[PDB]
Amino acid sequence: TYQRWQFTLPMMSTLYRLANQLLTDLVDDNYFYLFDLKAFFTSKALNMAIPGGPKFEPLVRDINLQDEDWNEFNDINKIIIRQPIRTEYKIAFPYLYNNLPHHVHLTWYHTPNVVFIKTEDPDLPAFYFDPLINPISHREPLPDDDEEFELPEFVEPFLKDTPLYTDNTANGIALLWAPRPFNLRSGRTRRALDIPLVKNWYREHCPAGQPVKVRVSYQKLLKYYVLNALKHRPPKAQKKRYLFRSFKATKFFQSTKLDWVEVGLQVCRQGY
Amino acid sequence: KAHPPELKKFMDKKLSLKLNGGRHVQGILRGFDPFMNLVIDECVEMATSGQQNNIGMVVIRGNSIIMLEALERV
Amino acid sequence: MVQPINLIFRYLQNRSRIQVWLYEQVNMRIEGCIIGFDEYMNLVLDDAEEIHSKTKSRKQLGRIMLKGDNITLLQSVSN
Amino acid sequence: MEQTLPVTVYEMDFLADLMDNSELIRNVTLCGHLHHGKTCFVDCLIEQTHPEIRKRYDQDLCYTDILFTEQERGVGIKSTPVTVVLPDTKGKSYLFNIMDTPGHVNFSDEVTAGLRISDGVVLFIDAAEGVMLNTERLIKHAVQERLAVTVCINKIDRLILELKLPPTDAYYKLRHIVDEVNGLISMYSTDENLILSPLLGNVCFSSSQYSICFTLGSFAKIYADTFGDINYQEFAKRLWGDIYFNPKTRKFTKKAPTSSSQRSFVEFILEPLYKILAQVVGDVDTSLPRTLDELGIHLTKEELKLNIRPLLRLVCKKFFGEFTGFVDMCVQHIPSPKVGAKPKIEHTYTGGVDSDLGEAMSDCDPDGPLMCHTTKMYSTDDGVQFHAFGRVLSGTIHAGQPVKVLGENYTLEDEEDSQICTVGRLWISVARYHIEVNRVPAGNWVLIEGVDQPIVKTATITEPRGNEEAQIFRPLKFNTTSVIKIAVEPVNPSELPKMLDGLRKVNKSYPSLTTKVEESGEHVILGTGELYLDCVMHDLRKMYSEIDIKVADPVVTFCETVVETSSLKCFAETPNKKNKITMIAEPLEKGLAEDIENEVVQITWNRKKLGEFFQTKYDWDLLAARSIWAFGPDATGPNILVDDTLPSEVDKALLGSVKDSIVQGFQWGTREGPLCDELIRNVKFKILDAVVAQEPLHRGGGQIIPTARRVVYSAFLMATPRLMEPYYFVEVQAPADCVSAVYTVLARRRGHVTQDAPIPGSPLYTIKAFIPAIDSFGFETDLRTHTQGQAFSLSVFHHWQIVPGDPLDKSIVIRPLEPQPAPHLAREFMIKTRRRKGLSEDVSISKFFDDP
Amino acid sequence: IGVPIKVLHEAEGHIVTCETNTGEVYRGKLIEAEDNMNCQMSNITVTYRDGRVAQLEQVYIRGSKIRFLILPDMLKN
Amino acid sequence: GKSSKMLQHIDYRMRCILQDGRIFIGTFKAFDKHMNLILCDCDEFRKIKPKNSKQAEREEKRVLGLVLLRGENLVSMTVEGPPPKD
RNA sequence: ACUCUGGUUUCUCUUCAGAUCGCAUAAAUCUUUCGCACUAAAGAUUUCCGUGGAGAGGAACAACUCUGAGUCCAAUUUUUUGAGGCCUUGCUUUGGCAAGGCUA
Repeated sequence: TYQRWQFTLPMMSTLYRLANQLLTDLVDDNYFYLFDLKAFFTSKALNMAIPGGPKFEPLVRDINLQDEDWNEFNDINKIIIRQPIRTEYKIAFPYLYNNLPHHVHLTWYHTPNVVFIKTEDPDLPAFYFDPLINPISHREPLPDDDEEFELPEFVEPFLKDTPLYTDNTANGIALLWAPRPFNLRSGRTRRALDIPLVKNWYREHCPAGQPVKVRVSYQKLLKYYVLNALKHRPPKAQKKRYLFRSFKATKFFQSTKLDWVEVGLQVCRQGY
Repeated sequence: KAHPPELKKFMDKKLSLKLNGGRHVQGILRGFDPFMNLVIDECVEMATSGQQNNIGMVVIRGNSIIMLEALERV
Repeated sequence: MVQPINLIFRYLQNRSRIQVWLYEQVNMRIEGCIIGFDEYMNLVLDDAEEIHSKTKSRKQLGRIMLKGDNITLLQSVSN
Repeated sequence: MEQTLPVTVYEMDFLADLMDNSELIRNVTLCGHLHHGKTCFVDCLIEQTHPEIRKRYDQDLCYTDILFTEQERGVGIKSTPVTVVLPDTKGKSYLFNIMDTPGHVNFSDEVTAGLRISDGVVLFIDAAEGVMLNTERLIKHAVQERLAVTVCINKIDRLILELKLPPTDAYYKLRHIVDEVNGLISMYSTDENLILSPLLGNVCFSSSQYSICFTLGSFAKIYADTFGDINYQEFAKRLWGDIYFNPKTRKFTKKAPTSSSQRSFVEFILEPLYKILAQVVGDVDTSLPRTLDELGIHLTKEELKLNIRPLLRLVCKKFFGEFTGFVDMCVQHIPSPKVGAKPKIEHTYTGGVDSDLGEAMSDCDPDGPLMCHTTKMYSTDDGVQFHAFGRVLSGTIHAGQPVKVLGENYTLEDEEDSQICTVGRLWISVARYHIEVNRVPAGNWVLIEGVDQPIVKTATITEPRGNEEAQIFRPLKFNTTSVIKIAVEPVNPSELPKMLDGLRKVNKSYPSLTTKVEESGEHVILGTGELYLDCVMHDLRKMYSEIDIKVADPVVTFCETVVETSSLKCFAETPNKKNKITMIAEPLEKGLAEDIENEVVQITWNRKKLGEFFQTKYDWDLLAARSIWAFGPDATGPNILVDDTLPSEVDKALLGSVKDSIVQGFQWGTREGPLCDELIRNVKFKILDAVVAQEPLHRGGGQIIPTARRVVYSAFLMATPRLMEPYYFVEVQAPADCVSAVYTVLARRRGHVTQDAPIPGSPLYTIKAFIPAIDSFGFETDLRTHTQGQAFSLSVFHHWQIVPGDPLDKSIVIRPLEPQPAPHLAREFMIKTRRRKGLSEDVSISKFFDDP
Repeated sequence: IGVPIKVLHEAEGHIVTCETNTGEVYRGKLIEAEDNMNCQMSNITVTYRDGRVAQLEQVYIRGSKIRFLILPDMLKN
Repeated sequence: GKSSKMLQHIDYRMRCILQDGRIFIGTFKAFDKHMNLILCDCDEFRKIKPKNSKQAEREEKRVLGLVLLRGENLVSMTVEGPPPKD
């Protein structure tokens, strides 16, 4: 039935190594600040535009600037201006920098930075002080040994025999920070169409120096994603009737096995 | 396991102790052992008639130890 | 930190005449010069004598073996 | 009680009985920097205490984040105190009045609220990030608050799996963290006994992500359970430090033998953890069963088929069992309420510890007068009623009892602030599901229900018909000062009463929040930072007042300041010309303002001590320092009133007859300010001379105070003034590869990067700067956007600096939408403040003067 | 771990009484309830078999002469 | 192998007569290998055990609460009945 | 270480599921919205794309690997004895009981 896919840690490490080219190689989701699904939803709902993100028609019609006439709390001659509040500074704190922020989903504050020194050479040991990590400056009322603090001859560290490093130890510690399919070790075999291999690329910020066409394409893809996300009505409770299994139960259908090319040619002939 | 008695707070402090046979002593705890054997430096035992006799530092076993009362601040 | 075992070992090595009180019986104790001690509190007292405080009598027995359970407290003596 | 509570290891009756005991309650607050792990640690404690509540594999079970804003924003918003019964290392079961305060620098108000309702603080330090700005600030505040401290190290899993430092380097990083914490402590501590060290038993090593809490004693007890016949206390006394273990002699040697023996801690504590974490996270499939058998833990086939992280959490929970080490450390360091009653009474309780009521409170006897104190005022789920929260310093508050809730200003002379209420239906301090109770013994934390009508910010519930000689607990003194201001008005002015009721409710909810209505009719509400005010609005417009409210652009509360000396002698006269006062203004000596504001120079002391502290530290003349009158605007104010009247011309008694009026007028003037209607700081107004009439009908009363205010304004205006703006210290923690971008971002905000430095053991540097708050709005978004989401920053008002220009400069034009240049800031700031406040647009040196 | 030693260790922080084999009943706060029956109290009221009652600032009775102990049963339920 | 002899009288109201001569009647809710018993709602009577006393059934009865009877002075025990619901 | 209901795979049906039913994402109708609606948003509805839960039935090969369940402690501080006897007082259920003072 192909319902569960639980592989060993080295198998998943080899799979991630063979597929690291298509993976974004991120650690902390904080790198997508003000560029997540919640941020896009808040931007669309506020009739604003995140520069790296899409823009849609306003959810609620907004009156013109002249609709108000120099109200006591709206007088330009009283507001001190230091820096212009951009659309990012409003989509980030919707409740403080946007009057009437109706239906404005907030965004998560900065998660702690994932300071994970990724491996670069298999020769080096697993738990080694890499040069990337800043050095620790080595500069305790320890009791004297004149007492009788003697341990039994059977007292030993719990993992004295177990080494502090292993061949799969560094690789295993690498898979902790990885894209979701690599992060897990047991999953369900999803549908082929239900596994977009390029969604993470579009979700990330557009590559630097891209042409206008590429940027517009990325913005349109983000708009489509935000539209499919905001309209994510949970599915209804069906009676679980299988049309294919029903037709199989019907006496007017046979069953066999043939190549996809032959079946495609037969289907083309049948459609003609 | 094999922990000693609570003699760290009462060590070096003048307190009284009750020993078996109706004995009462007063002195400074110079140390303790795991079998209840403690050292009483400058120990004075009070007799039943009322007079007290100073016996100096002595060793008190843990079998006949009734109870100790700290006569100073612990 | 002077423990009781080290003080008992020093009193056994010094050969001084020490007095031990009976456990649960303070009317009669022992007095003598202990030459050594054991792990179960039994010591070898040389010239040991049983002194009863009720009658004021002293009965000497010589080299005796004092058990650790019969002796409750032990103090220092001049003689 | 006929109540309903979730299943727990302990019993509700057992919990109540333990609460009835007075010397077994742990009043602790889990102070810690942002995202240190405090909330997850409380979640682990709850998971142990509540068997039913369990953490989801991916989303941590945040059982201490009740509010929706904290639930979604991620950062903790307010303190959700929990009172639960947990065992200890020895086996005795205590109860802990925990208070999981948030870590955000802007939300330091909740931390300040927590400390006044707790006896000790458990500082949280992240192992990977070390000490942070919030950690140092909380340490300074707690030590200044005179409470016990127990630093614990969390997120060790980051070192063990993410950073992957070797065990020796891990011990080096931990030792550096502890040394930095101790050095920061000693900078503000008084008693040398306030030391922290794993050897001293005031340090815990935890990992909230996997429940890896332990300490020297607890982990030595783990050895004892594994081996047997081991003196856990004495052995743990040799398990930490630079000493090395010698297997040949079976003893720990101070001098390291064999030239290859690591430290004792690394040898016994770090090694196994490393080994087990490497086996679980790197070689689970191959050597998981052998390692589990060696350690003794058995896991079923289902439990060993989990994902790597939940499986690691399960294995660590099995291995370390309960969080006994944390409870043992808290019991060792954080005293019992009876033990710590005297320090609390001496520090926060007013009326003096040596007083009869003070002595009764210090006794901490439930069979005594009721003198409870409620710090925070929580809000019900519906948002209509308020549930005050505090800990009973004495007595026993019970449901249906009539109380006399003394307000924040219910002084002894004027009891007018008192409001005799009837408290009733009070629960216990649970996090996500409160548990009711009939009474509340002295020491526990009680969430009263009904005394919220007069409880604005803080109040002390007393016993009516008795304790007539009582005082109100001293109002909270917050770590930092609020400087941001934001005017708010409803979109539809019809619903203004609803919005103002919601504003009053949110003012009650947030302790440090300040609200007021100025002469221009604006509904200004203050606030510490930016996310603070965002949360305030997200609660105001969606929880309390469901109407839509329009918020103006955020600003910074400017403060006045004099630069030069008084231009001339100002002769101000009271109405009817019965009195003629005269004051000469002069800026205060540098450092004296920060000394008064830090309460170091306390005018509450006697004449001798204040005179000595002024003549020695401030170098003031021994005669000049002996004529101080008041302390400017507040009790701890940056202005000094000095009675500089020459005795040859002014009678001391006659001046004293107007001394109270003069002091009140000076305080009012320093609170108001002559330039932009703002508090005047760093000034020393001295009354050069004064004329006083004889009769109180003609002299003083309602005439001296307005004359005093006019004289103060004239003196502060004649001397060349200058507006001041708040400068907020920012500690951006960014990777060293991106520190250049951090410097570039702060360049465009008129702020200098004070210090850049890398984090010891962490690749990310910690750049520290001081950006003025006026142009700091949105600086976090720019810093985290120009760095592609790889840098986070905080803010706290470190001090105040003079505006670049001059406020009384009529030769500088302004613009409606063009930012004024650097030299044209002070005049623009003054004009825009006087326009926003609706005051007169011109304030000349001859505005309040007598001659005009 | 025994149930009585666990109740003695968890009985710390509250008021309880302990009567010895000779009739000496000490009532007070159990400051130290060790596993070997060593009961250490601070400011305990000790009443002997003769009827005389006194107060001790710090008392410590060993487990060899322990007769019975009455603590609050509210923590057991 | 079973060890149900201590669990059959556990949680029930038992009246045990110790070596000192007193009779403690209470809910035996605690046990141990050293004979240390825990009596919730324990009442100690040293005069005589009331079993159909015509003159009096309670003489010198003192309530203790959570009584902890040490196993060193234990002599014998007797079961009185089951425990209550509360 | 003794035994014990307890095998998985796979096919089919019924029923429930607002849980990210699915780490994927479409279609159609109405409704409101400015047009003058692929190039547009909002609200609802419906059908597909295909799931999870449980139950029921069926045929292949595992029969208990597994798991859940039924199944060495005499010398202080508790369980290998400081143990038995004498006198007085009130009641004597004339056995002795409760307390006090001694020898051990």
